[PDB]
Amino acid sequence: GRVIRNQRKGAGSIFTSHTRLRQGAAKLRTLDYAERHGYIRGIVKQIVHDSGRGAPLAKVVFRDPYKYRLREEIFIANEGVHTGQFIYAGKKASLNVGNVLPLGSVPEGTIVSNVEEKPGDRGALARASGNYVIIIGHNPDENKTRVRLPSGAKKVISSDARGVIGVIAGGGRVDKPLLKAGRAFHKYRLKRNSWPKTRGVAMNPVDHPHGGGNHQHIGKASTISRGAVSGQKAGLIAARRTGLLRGSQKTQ
Amino acid sequence: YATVSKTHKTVSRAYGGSRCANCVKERIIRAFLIEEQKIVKKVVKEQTEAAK
Amino acid sequence: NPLTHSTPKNFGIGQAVQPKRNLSRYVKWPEYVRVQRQKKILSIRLKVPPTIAQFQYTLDRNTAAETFKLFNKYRPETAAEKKERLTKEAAAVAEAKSKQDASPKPYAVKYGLNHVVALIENKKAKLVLIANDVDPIELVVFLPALCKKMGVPYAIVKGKARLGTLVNQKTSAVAALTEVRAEDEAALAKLVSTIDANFADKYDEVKKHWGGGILGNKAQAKMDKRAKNSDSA
Amino acid sequence: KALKVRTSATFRLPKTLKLARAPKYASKAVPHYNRLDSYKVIEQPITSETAMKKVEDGNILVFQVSMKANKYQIKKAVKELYEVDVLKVNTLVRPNGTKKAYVRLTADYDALDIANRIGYI
RNA sequence: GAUGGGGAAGCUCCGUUUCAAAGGCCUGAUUUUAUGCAGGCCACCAUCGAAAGGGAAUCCGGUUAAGAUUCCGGAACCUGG
RNA sequence: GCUUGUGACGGCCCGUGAAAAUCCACAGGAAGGAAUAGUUUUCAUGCCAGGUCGUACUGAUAACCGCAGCAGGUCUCCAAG
RNA sequence: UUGACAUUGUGAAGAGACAUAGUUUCUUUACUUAUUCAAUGAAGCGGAGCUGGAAUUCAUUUUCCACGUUCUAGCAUUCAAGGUCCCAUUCGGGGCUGAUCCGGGUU
Ligand SMILES: [Mg+2]
Ligand SMILES: [Mg+2]
Ligand SMILES: [Mg+2]
Ligand SMILES: [Mg+2]
Ligand SMILES: [Mg+2]
Ligand SMILES: [Mg+2]
Ligand SMILES: [Mg+2]
Ligand SMILES: [Mg+2]
Ligand SMILES: [Mg+2]
Ligand SMILES: [Mg+2]
Ligand SMILES: [Mg+2]
Ligand SMILES: [Mg+2]
Ligand SMILES: [Mg+2]
Ligand SMILES: [Mg+2]
Ligand SMILES: [Mg+2]
Ligand SMILES: [Mg+2]
Ligand SMILES: [Mg+2]
Ligand SMILES: [Mg+2]
Ligand SMILES: [Mg+2]
Ligand SMILES: [Mg+2]
Ligand SMILES: [Mg+2]
Ligand SMILES: [Mg+2]
Ligand SMILES: [Mg+2]
Ligand SMILES: [Mg+2]
Repeated sequence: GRVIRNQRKGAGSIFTSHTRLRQGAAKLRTLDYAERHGYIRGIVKQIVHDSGRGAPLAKVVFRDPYKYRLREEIFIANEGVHTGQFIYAGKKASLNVGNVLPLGSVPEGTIVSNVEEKPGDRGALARASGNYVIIIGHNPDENKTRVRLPSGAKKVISSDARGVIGVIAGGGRVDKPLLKAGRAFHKYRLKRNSWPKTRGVAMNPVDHPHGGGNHQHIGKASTISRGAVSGQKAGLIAARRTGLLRGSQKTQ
Repeated sequence: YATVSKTHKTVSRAYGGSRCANCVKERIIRAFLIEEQKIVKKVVKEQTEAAK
Repeated sequence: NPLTHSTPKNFGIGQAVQPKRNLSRYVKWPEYVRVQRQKKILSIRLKVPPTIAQFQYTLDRNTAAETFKLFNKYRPETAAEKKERLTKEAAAVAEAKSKQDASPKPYAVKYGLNHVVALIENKKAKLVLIANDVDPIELVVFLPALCKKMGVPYAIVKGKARLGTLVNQKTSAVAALTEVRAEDEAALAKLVSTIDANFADKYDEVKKHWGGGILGNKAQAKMDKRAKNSDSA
Repeated sequence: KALKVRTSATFRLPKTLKLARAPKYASKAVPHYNRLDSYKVIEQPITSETAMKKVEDGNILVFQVSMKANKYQIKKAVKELYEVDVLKVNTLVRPNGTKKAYVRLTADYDALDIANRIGYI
């Protein structure tokens, strides 16, 4: 047997990220004396398009605590932040669309973006265009904070962990039909080498499990167990159900 | 620009060959007013910190 | 006052670049530094056994100074003195004809680990000094134990190099004595007496106590202010 | 006593004493005699019916020069070996591993003379 | 693609600022003298990789059996001192 | 009018369409400088110097690849009525 | 993938035998120093004190809080001006303070 497409993406030889035009790594400020005791100001001097990211980035420049100079940050622009605006970052900082605050510091029910998992990891959750985390309440002693990540999961993380007020810009991008092959083509031209895709069941047994047969069909359950081996996990991996989702989903 | 004479790279005002005058206009006015209003906020909270 | 002004500086976050301070506590030392430092730490955190840790109990500046004094009166021959002995016994004894004894009996400190230890076994040593350094600690840890069983007084001095100087080496680990000119014989027992105070007699009692188990200050302070609140309301 | 004070978080190399090199035997007994003296610099005169047409009508000497040598070495050794003065030097490499030189003399000297002084025509 | 490293019996493999004490300029200090210490900067961390990308500066006329924005004539321009 | 170059604009994107050396300015005011004499080499003029290697010619129904002087293949600029 | 053994240490509540003394063994939950994860040209951590002040005083504190920056797309560097002490009064230049102590566990 050959080696199936979704194994070859591993040593990523043609499979890596098309990275030439990207404005840099979007990350929060490194967590220092300013942000963890008080606050600090920066000016958003530019918000700009990143190639291969749906949501605009915001270039947000600060001063330096310990040397005469400037320091420049790449943020993901939460919807509404604007050039020239002032941005505040710290424990004792304010509650406005754009500042960064420890999760403990916001009244429950706030809305934050680019939020850390561990504090000081400089950004992590709700970063796509339109996503955010809502906060559903804190735990006074052992300073945690329970939240609802965009996938609907409900995770508990540190209150010293930072987020930034608002939803992320560029929302609803995906309500618009890609419409032709080409727009899809360019979409992924700036992302990676994943498009277009060829139905396993169009190829030959060498090439796939789904491959072979005098009729184009799958032949066995396309639900593949969790503890399957590389070379087997093609189709619906480890599914606990299948079929058209009848009724109201939504998280409980 | 290194084979040419110094006054081909400046206009005589402060921030010559750097900013666009109307842009220098701003940083003057903003500077004064702020350093002024920075003083308006001296007395006001000198008064709150002596008469609350 | 004259044409001079005073306008301090607002070093309080969000303004005025911080002044240079002593970041002495926050420096990225060389790895070789970290190693010797954390080895000290690691050594204290654990519960170190009583056959070791019965070190860490050194001598004291006072009683030691008196022993560094008394032992210097018995340094070994230097290169000069020996060559000088030679010719003052070369021509002297090989011609004048003595029993190779137109030369005095020397009274000097014994040393070198294997030397000192045969001495303790022959019950001939009369006062043994033990280093507290010795990074191969297994070289000497059996000496306190031995001296007790051989009924011989001893004491663990501070310094492996300090013992060295009073013997003309870089480092000596152990110095000891079997001889003492009767001019000193009395001051010796006034030393051996206090020596047997802090060591030889405390030895059995010492063998019961496990050293170490000490917390880092950030920890002790945490716990000091927690076993304080759960009891005093 | 008391400790030091480091104003910087960073620990740099102890800028210690880098010492001189003082031998004990020689590098190599007897040093090499000058590898490219004047005589090895320019090797032969180029005597084409078009090489002389250069000497005749152009005040230009022609030479086959050792490949290992540049203009600075040609001009000095043309000078030294013919007691003349050079306007400019052009050099090219011939398709047989030989380095030609189009030497030119200052407005004073006449190549033709200087040519069949060294004895060719 | 070297380096400190970490793997691997090993040929070697891994990593490129990464768990490293990584390195060098403007000048003052000499008026035993040539170059140490004195300042203060900089923490920049190799290197290879485009004769179509980036890029200091040249033109016209004349000339050869065959070269020429390259020689000759004349007129410029750039860089370093 | 043809070709080309350039401008101020306009359409397009879930595509918004490189990097580095390098060169200029700016803020800053460490410093250094005048009356019997200083400051200027970003103004003009004047002096020396610019090494190394390639440079012919073919680029195709014969100078390349196709066993060859092969109806094949092999990137490109100029382009009159 | 799942178990055991090794790496593997230190506390407490509860059980487990000689059969109701503690040498030894585990269920729950604590300790940091092995091991693991992250960050930063290891920059401000931990402990105490100043100051205020919410606090109500049940003899005085029995305590918990804070303890330089928020209308503006400016400016923020020369060990810092100030204050003060020295060098033998040169131009220059040094301490201390301005910037609270104590522990050297980068967080
Ligand atoms: Mg990549
Ligand atoms: Mg593809
Ligand atoms: Mg398909
Ligand atoms: Mg098929
Ligand atoms: Mg198959
Ligand atoms: Mg199958
Ligand atoms: Mg099939
Ligand atoms: Mg089918
Ligand atoms: Mg001008
Ligand atoms: Mg040439
Ligand atoms: Mg390699
Ligand atoms: Mg290169
Ligand atoms: Mg080019
Ligand atoms: Mg011509
Ligand atoms: Mg010719
Ligand atoms: Mg031609
Ligand atoms: Mg010049
Ligand atoms: Mg065309
Ligand atoms: Mg555009
Ligand atoms: Mg000039
Ligand atoms: Mg050179
Ligand atoms: Mg040609
Ligand atoms: Mg032809
Ligand atoms: Mg053909």
